[PDB]
Amino acid sequence: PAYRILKPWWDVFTDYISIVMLMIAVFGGTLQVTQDKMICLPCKWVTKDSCNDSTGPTGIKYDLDRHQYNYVDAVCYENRLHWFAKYFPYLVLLHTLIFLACSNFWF
Amino acid sequence: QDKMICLPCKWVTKDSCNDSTGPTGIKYDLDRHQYNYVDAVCYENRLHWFAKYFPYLVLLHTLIFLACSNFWFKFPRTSSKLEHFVSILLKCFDSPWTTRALSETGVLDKKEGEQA
Amino acid sequence: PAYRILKPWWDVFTDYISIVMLMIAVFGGTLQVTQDKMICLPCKWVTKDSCNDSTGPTGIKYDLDRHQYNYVDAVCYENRLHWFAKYFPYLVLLHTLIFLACSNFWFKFPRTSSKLEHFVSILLKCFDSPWTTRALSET
Amino acid sequence: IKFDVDCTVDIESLTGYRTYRCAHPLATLFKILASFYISLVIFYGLICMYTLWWMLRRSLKKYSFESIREESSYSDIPDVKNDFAFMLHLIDQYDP
Amino acid sequence: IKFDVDCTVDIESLTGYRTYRCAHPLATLFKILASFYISLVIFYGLIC
Amino acid sequence: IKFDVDCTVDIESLTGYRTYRCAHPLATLFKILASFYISLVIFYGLICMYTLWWMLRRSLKKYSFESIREESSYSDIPDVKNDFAFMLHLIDQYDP
Amino acid sequence: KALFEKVKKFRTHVEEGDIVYRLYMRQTIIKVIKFALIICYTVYYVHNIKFDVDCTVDIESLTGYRTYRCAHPLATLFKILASFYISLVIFYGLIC
Amino acid sequence: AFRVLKPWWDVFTDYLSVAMLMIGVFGCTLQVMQDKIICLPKRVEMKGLKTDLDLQQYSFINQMCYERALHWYAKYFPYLVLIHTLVFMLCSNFWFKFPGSSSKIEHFISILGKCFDSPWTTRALSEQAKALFEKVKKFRLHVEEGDILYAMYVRQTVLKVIKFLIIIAYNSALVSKVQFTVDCNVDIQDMTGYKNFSCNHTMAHLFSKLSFCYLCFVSIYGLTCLYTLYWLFYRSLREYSFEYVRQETGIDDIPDVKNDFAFMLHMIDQYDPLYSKRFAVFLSEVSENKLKQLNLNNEW
Amino acid sequence: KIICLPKRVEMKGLKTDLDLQQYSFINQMCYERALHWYAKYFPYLVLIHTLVFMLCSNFWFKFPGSS
Amino acid sequence: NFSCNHTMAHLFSKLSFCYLCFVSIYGLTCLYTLYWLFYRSLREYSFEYV
Repeated sequence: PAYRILKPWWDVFTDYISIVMLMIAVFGGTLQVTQDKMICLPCKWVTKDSCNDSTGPTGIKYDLDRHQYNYVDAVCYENRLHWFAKYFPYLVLLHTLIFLACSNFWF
Repeated sequence: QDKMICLPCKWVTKDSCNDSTGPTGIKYDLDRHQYNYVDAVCYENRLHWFAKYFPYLVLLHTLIFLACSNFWFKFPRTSSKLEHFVSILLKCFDSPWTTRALSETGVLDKKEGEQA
Repeated sequence: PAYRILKPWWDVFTDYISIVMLMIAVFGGTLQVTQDKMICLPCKWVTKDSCNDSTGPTGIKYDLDRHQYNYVDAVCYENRLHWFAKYFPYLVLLHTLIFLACSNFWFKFPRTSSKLEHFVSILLKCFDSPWTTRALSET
Repeated sequence: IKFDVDCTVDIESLTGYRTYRCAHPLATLFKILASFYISLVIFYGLICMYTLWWMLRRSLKKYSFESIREESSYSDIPDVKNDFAFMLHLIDQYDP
Repeated sequence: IKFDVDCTVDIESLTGYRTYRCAHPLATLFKILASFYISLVIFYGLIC
Repeated sequence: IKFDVDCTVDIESLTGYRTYRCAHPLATLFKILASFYISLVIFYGLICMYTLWWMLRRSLKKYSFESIREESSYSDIPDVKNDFAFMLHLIDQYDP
Repeated sequence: KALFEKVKKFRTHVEEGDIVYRLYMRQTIIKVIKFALIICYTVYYVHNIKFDVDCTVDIESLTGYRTYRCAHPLATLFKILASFYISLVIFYGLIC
Repeated sequence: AFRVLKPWWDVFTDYLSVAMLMIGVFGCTLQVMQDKIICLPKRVEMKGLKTDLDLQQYSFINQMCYERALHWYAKYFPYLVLIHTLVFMLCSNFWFKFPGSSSKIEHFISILGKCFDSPWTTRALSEQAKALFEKVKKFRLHVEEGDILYAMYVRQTVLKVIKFLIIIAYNSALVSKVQFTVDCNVDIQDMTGYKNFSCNHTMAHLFSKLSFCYLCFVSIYGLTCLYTLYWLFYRSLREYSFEYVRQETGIDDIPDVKNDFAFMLHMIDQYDPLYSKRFAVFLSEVSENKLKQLNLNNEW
Repeated sequence: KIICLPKRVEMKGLKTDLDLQQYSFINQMCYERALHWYAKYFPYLVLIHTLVFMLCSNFWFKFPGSS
Repeated sequence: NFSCNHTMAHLFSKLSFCYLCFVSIYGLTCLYTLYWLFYRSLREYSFEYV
């Protein structure tokens, strides 16, 4: 309303920076909700519990069902994905929310 | 819906597709999930980031163009002068004395004279 | 807009009927867009271009891959399905839109619209006249 | 609109078969939608024909304008002409 | 921007293949968008 | 946040395999998002440090108020105390 | 009296300009010519919407095949949409 | 106009209607997106149980059994909820959407607001409203000859109670029909070689609990409507005697009101007794005489 | 969604010769059976409690007699 | 026998933990309000300053 004059230039700039941060965080969150997956493929030569990585070329046949592919993808995504990699947008959204709450604290 | 469909080349000559009784489907002995993985990796590495992030660069450039367009309206110091100027100019454009002064290049109310 | 008093009860009833018709047309159109398909099965025992259809059970294998199923489904849907059944929601949308246009054209026709706004504005202020109340009080 | 159809689309060089029976899952849903819509169209036609007859019944081109002139005793409220008796009749329909 | 892009991503421990050709359907669309966008950019530059 | 990950969840009674190489397509995209967001954070922090440093340097609990009264010879313009000088300084920042 | 003065001033100020007429004339001519273009070229190309298409895309090293036949589901729908659109364009040209 | 015509039970019914509409939309969306029936042949170290059937056969069996086996009520249940909630909303809005009575309602709202807005009412209970008195009396000449508004509202309440009764009556019987599992035997043998099929759709139990909540809401709505209808046929809203303005302010005027006016005053008293008291000032002949005397002493 | 596989049985594939529809049926049944009810109803539970909180917080001023 | 899993589990767990902390703060606010209600005896207001 008439509270425009109260905000210094840096206050408006913080407002818009927070706006941009919240926008990108929401976009990242809604993208992670639907399109975030991981594609997993096993390794046949396993040395020290690791991938040993050992006439046209022929395809390598792991003889695994697509449902097994889905199960292993989900399990690997859960166990061995960095938690920050899994919750960056939600953390950014929380930080924007607390920034807004601090800004309108006195308001 | 952005993605790539990748198929390997059987004849590789210096890392290049050599391209060397009815027709039959060439089988690469690869399941669907392998196609998904290879498509993902190839799209990740060999696709130019410019073609991948074109809309994002366009959006960023539009945003900065709009911000530069409205910044003076948004900056308090300039905006104060702008609102002062536009507020004064509108009434200067609509003054009851402006019309009569332009006509003369009479009887006037004291209120309109005081306001002028 | 004060044109609401210009609408009799049947005008409002036609408006509501057209609103419901538009809603059902949109619903049908979007559902047909998202999910209207056909699932086709070839017939191996054919009599007069008609499916004769004449130790546990075993499934029938028609030696067809998935893409062939998709292709034949699209072909029969395009060819051997009635156009009215496929295009029912869009015909409904056309009918609703033209009903709305016939409803609003006189309102949207400037020649009539000028007279309508003039009449309604005059009648409202006549009903608002401080002398009408006195005159009808004395009657 | 039927749930199941039969197509002799005659594609043998590509498929190799004569006839195919296809199930359209949404035929029942489209049937229900069509029934509801045709009932709504019946209602709309009822309303439109009622209004058409009512307009063709009272001859709204001239407003008799006698009730108030007889009640409030203002004989100088003569009949209004066409395109005005229309307005007066419509206002009477809303609120006289 | 090309509809087809060729990659040697060097995965043989899992695939055994060296080179691959890929079709990217939206590339031509992206080129059309780029042309229409740079048209507007040129117009904005002229006005400025 | 890396595009390629290597996980050994040790499920062999269901698969038989031990180690898996996996791809996270958005990891480059999430890296871009992280860099952009932290650049925004740097800008926000620079702005906030500017604000706090300006506030500490200003000492705006008493409004000097002497330049205006000295210029206009309005000697009755006393310096106002805290909760009035701070707001006065903020409004001066908006508009002197 | 003030309205008289303002009307005379506006008449002298506006009778001399002669730009709005030029702008609307140009807009009318542009609408006519653009309608002519989009009724000519669209109708010339309208037959190119076909349900079945034969493509010999010349890919054997990855497929082993030469020629292919395809069904495009939306050809009928797009043809109908184009017909309705060009009818509306004809109406637009009549108005122009 | 749009606010003071709603007693507390009316707002409660509005909230119940909104909840039912949202629930119906949620069920319809769930049916559109995810509602699918999965079917397998029933009659048959433990290993796989392949039946050499393809994906097209899978989909066709799902289609045929869903069309045949699943209850039509079960399929239309989100649609049925949506339809009944839409009817409830339509009949809720139609009381004001019919112009013939809506004109009287709008005039009543406007005149009550203007009369209560006049501070001379407070002066008497302790300017131009004198002329506004004419409208008041004109209003008492016009709407007291109505009462068809009361009949319309009673019709609406009866229809709403009937809808709730029918919904409870047949939904209670149909609720137990839905099941997570189901079986179907169709002549898909010699088309696929199998006739018996065990099937299930994911939604079943979730929709069952959804129906439980919906029926609880319908019960609450029925209770509210029952309270309203009972109050309609217990206080005899066809006549309203104030017996308080006459006793408190000592004015023997304001004899009575007609059926429509009594019903309106009852509804306003349900919303707030004090607005009716402030509106009754201009129906008071003693007050109107006092205002005329004050105007006459001013003008003389 | 719940992904299900059978538990009891150079490494190779471990196919159980089942199709996708069988996978889906098993997923449905185990989702109904094995998954905790409160786990499945947590979103509805939170929504219902929040609705009750909002309704009882507004009911002070939505109560016309005292409002 | 069938081993199964649904993806949203741990994410739901974290979200639920955050929600429970929120409800904890909500209850703390409620307790502060009730204490202020059960300590000042709001049945009578005495100005004693006007």
